[PDB]
Amino acid sequence: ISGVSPLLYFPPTTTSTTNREDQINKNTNIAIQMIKR
Amino acid sequence: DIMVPSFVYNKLPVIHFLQEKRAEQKLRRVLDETYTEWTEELDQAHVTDAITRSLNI
Repeated sequence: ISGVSPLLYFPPTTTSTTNREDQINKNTNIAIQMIKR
Repeated sequence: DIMVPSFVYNKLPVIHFLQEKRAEQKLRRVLDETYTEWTEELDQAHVTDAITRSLNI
């Protein structure tokens, strides 16, 4: 890490509003699609 | 009244024995052709991997 970096690392959290329900819904949809195939 | 009856009576044991053997053979076939079928289902690890890829990670 030789060389002064231009920015300090910060968490990539930008999609602040991420309900657990939506994430599990998307996982279910992907799971269903793969199972069907 | 006499002859055919006597020969039928003589036949009875062998026929009974053969039919018993035939029934045993058929039940033996019933059990022989039974097998336990183990099904294979898509591993969920691939599902998790695809989920990760969809996230653009």
